[PDB]
Amino acid sequence: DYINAIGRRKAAVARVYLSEGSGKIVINKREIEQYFPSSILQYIVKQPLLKLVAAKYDIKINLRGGGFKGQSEAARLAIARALVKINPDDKPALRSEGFITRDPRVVERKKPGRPKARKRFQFS
Amino acid sequence: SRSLKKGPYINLKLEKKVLAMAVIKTWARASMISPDFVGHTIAVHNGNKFIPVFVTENMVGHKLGEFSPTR
Amino acid sequence: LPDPVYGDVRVTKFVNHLMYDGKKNTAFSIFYGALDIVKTKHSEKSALEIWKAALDNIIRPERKESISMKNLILYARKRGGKTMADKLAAEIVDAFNNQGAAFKR
Amino acid sequence: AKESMKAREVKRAKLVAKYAAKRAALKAEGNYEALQLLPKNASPVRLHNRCSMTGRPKGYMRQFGISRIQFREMASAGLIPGVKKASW
Amino acid sequence: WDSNWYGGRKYGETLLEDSRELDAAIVAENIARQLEGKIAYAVKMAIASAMRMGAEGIKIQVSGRLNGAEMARSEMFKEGRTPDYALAEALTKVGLLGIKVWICKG
Amino acid sequence: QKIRIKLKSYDYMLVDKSAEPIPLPTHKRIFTVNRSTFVNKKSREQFELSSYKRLIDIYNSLPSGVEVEIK
RNA sequence: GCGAGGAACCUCAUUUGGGAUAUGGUGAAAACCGUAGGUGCUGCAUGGUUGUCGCAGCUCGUGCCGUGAGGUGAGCGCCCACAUCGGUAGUUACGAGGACUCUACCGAGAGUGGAUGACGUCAAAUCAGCACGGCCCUUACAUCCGGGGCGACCACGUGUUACAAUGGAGGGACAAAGGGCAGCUACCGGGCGACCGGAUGCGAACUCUAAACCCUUCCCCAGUUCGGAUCGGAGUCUGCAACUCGACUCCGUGAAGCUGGAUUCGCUAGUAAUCGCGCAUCAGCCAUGGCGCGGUG
Ligand SMILES: [K+]
Repeated sequence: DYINAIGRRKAAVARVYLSEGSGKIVINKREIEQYFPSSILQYIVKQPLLKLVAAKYDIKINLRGGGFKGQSEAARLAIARALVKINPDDKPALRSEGFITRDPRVVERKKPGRPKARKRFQFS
Repeated sequence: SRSLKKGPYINLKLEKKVLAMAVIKTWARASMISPDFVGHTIAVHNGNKFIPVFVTENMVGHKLGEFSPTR
Repeated sequence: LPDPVYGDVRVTKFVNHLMYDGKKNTAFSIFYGALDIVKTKHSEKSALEIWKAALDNIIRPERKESISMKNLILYARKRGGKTMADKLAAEIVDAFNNQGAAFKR
Repeated sequence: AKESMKAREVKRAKLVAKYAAKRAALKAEGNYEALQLLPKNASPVRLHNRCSMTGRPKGYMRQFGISRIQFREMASAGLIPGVKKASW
Repeated sequence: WDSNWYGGRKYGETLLEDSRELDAAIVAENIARQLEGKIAYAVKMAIASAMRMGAEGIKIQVSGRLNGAEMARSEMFKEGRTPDYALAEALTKVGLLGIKVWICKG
Repeated sequence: QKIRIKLKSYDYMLVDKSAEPIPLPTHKRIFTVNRSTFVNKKSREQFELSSYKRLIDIYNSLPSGVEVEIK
């Protein structure tokens, strides 16, 4: 029916339903070419498909939270682990390029007595 | 400025004294000068003294404390 | 990190050097506009090869590359002009021609 | 601090509660030549939020009615229910 | 917590209403009573009693104008491994004395 | 017809033991005050006050510190 | 940019003056008339809290060495949050993919941030948060109220805007985390606009939350379509009252300012630099401050 996976990056959660088809990636009931108008953002989301697989899958994506770079990176991670479920022989091809590893870095909390996290007031 | 729905802020006791009216002493520094005040000597408090003010038509529409500096 | 139009990490590193204020797509647009101007005005090889040759014309190899990129960007800012890309294209053409205040400085 | 401070605060609260009805009746209408006949203490604009026990007029907290120093003292002592100390 | 009531976004008129033997507080008050009665330093008797009836570790700190001297001082009296806590105030003719008591056996 | 019971306290173990259940998100408040009683700023500590809420439903028909709303 | 995380009145301690120790009339009010307390002194008398020293060595016993001052077996140096996956819950969340809140393992193979601070010197700070030894005020250093002051005019510290094309303006397209709601507000019109006047949900997984970015056009190096100080006019709120001395919205006016000498300050990654959003106190607000939250990086 639909191979399912999830991706997270900063405060952005992506859900992928990969089914057999011919391209036509739809995100949030909107086309991928109209939801992400930047060619860099479309290259990140559709990166692992071109690494191995494009034009042979129909993908529906639900996005929530974060910004445009957070969501595009979160969407890339979700697709990467959805492709390894379809074939267990594609794991080394995706890990070598560094696609299945989740980056856990999130915005650090602001410590008291300082205007920012690691920035201190000017002493002089 | 004071909203037009409320009208001018004129002290009722000072207005009554002026209408019934010698220099008239007062502490009403925030009272707005009305056209009925014209021709009168009002001694406004300033903190330690009573500065006299002779009301003329040009001053109409200004607070009484504008013509009595404190510092 | 891969470049979005060429796929070379050197382009991404150069855009990182160019980056101001945390705005990276602006630096990418400036670099691509300068690479287009380097072909529209003057211009043998492609724009990417010309830029690589200019970098070569302008100690660890990584440190050498970083200092070359920093010098090129600094002298691009130093030279006059209205648009930053319109300026920087002059540095690429001038480093290809091996002249100017940028070379050997 | 002091005692006259608390005494006049209580007097102001009593006068405000006494005159809370006529002031609202005059304010709902357009009357203002009589709204200035009320005593200045009767208006609720002269109601500062002092600490309930010490009487400090700064650093007030609305939830507990106490200043920050008293809040820290009672939170360390366990007197305030629920409030704990963050482990981080 | 000492108080176990529930206050939902409102604690006023409730905190105000609240305001209006190896047990830490009891031994602290005993030491304060001895200090008010001028029985010197008291803390040695408390430590001996705790060790006699089974305290793993006891620490006592006394601060203030000890023995009527014109200077302040804080000395520790620690017995046991010490690998709960109480505070007491004694009003003497030379001022106020603060007694901090720690028992680590529980 | 149904009866919904909403429990809320400041102790998760207390509400869990009281409720003999959908766990609602908690409401955590953070208070920041100066450690010193005087001008020494930039030295603060954080006090957390948490509220835990639970919901249960009975279709077609407690320790201190818990408030329960029945609807 | 501190106690102060809300000085128009009150706070208020400071100054000048008037008092005291049911209705009328007189009054600026307090008040008048008839029918124990100290926010006073002493932090070099204190308790309790705080900052620094900024820290690896702090104590309890035996023997031995020295005429002596001295030298040399036991007690002590974790927690919270974030990542991955695996079992239970389903409403005001989207029948179990996420959220939400409870548990269990987490490299012998192919961590970070924060809080704890036994170990400390500064006669370090705090009698104005709070108690308190001593001294000094009682016809006044006590007490009530109006009107003023804490906001008046060269040096230093801390910041906010800029000095511009990696930019300003106009018109369209974007998609967040946390935190508030007797107050925020769905919707209709008076309005250029600040918000007023009719009504609607909501005491809380109904209501306030984006901008930087992505397109299109103008400006083309000009003290300018940069900049937004100062000053004149109109107003909208709050409040008994906005003159000294509030915020906001329109219309004008348009200042210094061309990237900054000697020197000096902050950090080593979701970090600096940037962009917006929220909260505490609060009728209103001086909030460009303090405390947090997320985007790109
Ligand atoms: K007030």
